[PDB]
Amino acid sequence: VGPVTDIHIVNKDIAPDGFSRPSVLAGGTFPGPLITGQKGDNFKLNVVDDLTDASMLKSTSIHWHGFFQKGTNWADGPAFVNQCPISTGNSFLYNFQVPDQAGTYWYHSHLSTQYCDGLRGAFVVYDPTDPHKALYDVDDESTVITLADWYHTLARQIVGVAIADTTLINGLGRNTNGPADAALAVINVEAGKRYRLRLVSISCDPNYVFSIDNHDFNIIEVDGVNSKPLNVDSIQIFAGQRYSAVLNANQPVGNYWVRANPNLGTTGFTGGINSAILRYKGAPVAEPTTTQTTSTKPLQEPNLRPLVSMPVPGSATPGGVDVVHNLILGFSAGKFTINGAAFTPPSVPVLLQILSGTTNAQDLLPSGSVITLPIGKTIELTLAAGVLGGPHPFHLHGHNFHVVRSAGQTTPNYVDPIVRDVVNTGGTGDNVTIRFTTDNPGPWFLHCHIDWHLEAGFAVVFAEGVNQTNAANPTPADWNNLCNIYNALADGDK
Ligand SMILES: *[C@@H]1O[C@H](CO)[C@@H](O[C@@H]2O[C@H](CO)[C@@H](O)[C@H](O)[C@H]2NC(C)=O)[C@H](O)[C@H]1NC(C)=O
Ligand SMILES: *[C@@H]1O[C@H](CO)[C@@H](O)[C@H](O)[C@H]1NC(C)=O
Ligand SMILES: [Cu+2]
Ligand SMILES: [Cu+2]
Ligand SMILES: [Cu+2]
Ligand SMILES: [Cu+2]
Repeated sequence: VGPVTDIHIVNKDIAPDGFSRPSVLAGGTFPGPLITGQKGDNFKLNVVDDLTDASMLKSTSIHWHGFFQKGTNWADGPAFVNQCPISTGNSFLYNFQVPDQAGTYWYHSHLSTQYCDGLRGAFVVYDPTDPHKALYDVDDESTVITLADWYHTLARQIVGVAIADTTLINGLGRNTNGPADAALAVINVEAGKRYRLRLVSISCDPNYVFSIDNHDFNIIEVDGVNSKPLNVDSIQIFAGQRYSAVLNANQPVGNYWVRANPNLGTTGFTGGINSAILRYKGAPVAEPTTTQTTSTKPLQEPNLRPLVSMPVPGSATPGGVDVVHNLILGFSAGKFTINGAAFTPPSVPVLLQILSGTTNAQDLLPSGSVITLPIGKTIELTLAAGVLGGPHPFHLHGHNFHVVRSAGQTTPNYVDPIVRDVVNTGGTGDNVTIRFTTDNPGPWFLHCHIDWHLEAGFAVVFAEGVNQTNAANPTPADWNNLCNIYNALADGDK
C-alpha cells in the first residue's frame, strides 16, 4: 500500500505461534501492511484509530523510522515530543515528502510500549535509478524479511524484565513450548536468480544473528544508505536496523534453513524455532535438513563503507566539531538515565511548547531531558557503554549519522565510516562516537531502541534550531487539534 492510503489501527486476537492474545495492528495483520513508494513521493498516510481495548491503549501515534521529516517535524510520531496521540474514533493524516531518501525503512507505534503489542511493519522506498539495480533480478514484497520479537504477555501487563517468547520471521514462527505444526515462513527463490533481501528488524528488544544455510550475501544498503557491496555470511541486526543483502540462488535446488538467533529468550533452533525456510522452485514442500556451517565472514560495522563519498563533518580528531556532547548513559532508582536524567513525557508535546512561544532552553520540558542544538553546526555525540541491560542500540530521529567509532573499534575513522540511523553501543570499554550536521530544525528524539528501556527513561530530546523551528515546520489543522481532543478523553479511553 502507499504512497497514498488509509491505515486502520485495530484490535484483533492473533496467534502467530499458536498462542492467542489481543493485539494492536495496522491493517489487522502482524506485521502490518508493507508501505511502499518511490523516491520523491509525497506520502499521505491517513491513520484511522479504531482501537477499543484500554489494556493496550486506545490512543496511538506512528513513527516512520528513518525519514528526515525536514519541514514536517509534526509528522515524526513520538508521543509528547512531536505530537499528542491520535484518539480513538479519530483519524490523523501524516503528510510528508521523501525527496532525497530511498531504501529500506519501517514504521511503528511511538506511544509508550504499544509497538510491542503489534503495531509495526516495513516501509520500502524504491529508487527508479538505483545504482545497485543491476546487482539483482528480484526486489519486491516477496524479498522483504521482517524479524520480530513476540510476547505472550501484553506489554503493559509485563512483570519484571521483558523476555521475548518467540521469534517471528515475516510474522511466522514456532515457540519452544508451542504447536510444532505452527507455520514457518517461506522465502521462494528460483535457481540462478539474485534477490535483494530487505532485512528489517522490527524488534522491541533482541538483536538477531541472521544467516541462511549454504548461502552468503553482499550487503548493499545500511539503514537507507547505499553501501559499497560487502560480502558476508552472517549479519547481526539490532533493534530497528535494516540491511539490503543480495542473495544469489546458486545452490542446488532444495530447502535451506533461514536462521535468526536472538541474544535473549530461547536461543538456537531446536524444533525449528528461530527459523524460516528458503525454498527453491522444484524442491519438495518440506522442512530443510541443512547444516549451519561456521560463519567465516560475519558482518562487522567498521567494514561497511558508503557507496558515494559522504565526508565526515568536522575535523579528524576527537572533539573536532562545533558542539560535543559526551553523553553519560546510566541507570539508577529503577530508571535509565542520560546525563543523570530519566525521560518522562511532558503534558504539552515538545514541538507544541516551542511553536507556542517557549524558545528559552531552560524553560523546555521535561527539565533535564531537552538539549538545544544550534542550527548549521557540526555535532559529535559519544555514547560510552557499560550501563546494564545492553547492548543498547541507539537511534537518532530526523538524521543519519556517521559512525566514526563503532562498538569494538578503538581508532576512529574520519575518512569513510558508514552512515546510518541505529547504532549498537556495545559494552564496557566501547565508546561509540557519531557525528552529524544540524540541517533540520525541530525537536528530535535520541533513545535506546529497546522499547522497554525507552519506557524506563533512556532518552533525551535534541531541540535543534529552536528559533528556526516555527518557520521550518508549518502545521496542519488536524495536528493543531490533537492535544485538545486527547486531553478531553476520560482516563479509561486513553
Ligand atoms: C569517549 O570518548 C571521548 C572523546 O571522544 C572522551 O571525552 C574526553 O573525556 C575526558 C575525560 O572526561 C575529557 O577530559 C576530554 O575533554 C574529553 N574529550 C573530548 C574531545 O570531549 C570520553 O571520556 C570517552 N568516554 C569513555 C568512557 O572512555
Ligand atoms: C531563541 O532566541 C531568543 C531571543 O533572542 C533567545 O532568548 C533564546 O535563547 C534563543 N533560544 C535558543 C535555544 O537558542
Ligand atoms: Cu524506530
Ligand atoms: Cu526513528
Ligand atoms: Cu537499551
Ligand atoms: Cu524513536
